[PDB]
Amino acid sequence: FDLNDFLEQKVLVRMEAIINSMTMKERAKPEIIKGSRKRRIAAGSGMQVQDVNRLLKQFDDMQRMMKKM
RNA sequence: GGGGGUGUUUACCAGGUCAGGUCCGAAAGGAAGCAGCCAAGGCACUUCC
Repeated sequence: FDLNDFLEQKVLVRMEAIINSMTMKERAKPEIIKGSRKRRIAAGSGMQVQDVNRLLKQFDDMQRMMKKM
């Protein structure tokens, strides 16, 4: 369950804004994402790292559930 | 080494363009700019000098 699938699914607009800023490797293997990338991703989608962490946390909560069925 | 070609590779660290998103502005409109692509670089093969 990659960030892409998570993207399939008015604040939601900002969630996308943030995923459309990652690379295909990022969208595919989220963990590789750390400070540096975050800095690029947020600033790329006019967001703050927190928003990214926010989304990143969201996705996590999401993936987790998936890995339970 | 240089020119040409082919395959491959490359998050950000003063190339270009800029979906999405952001910023400034009452507006009209300005600004920066991620991914992408183009470009460019790296690893080679080929061909010419």
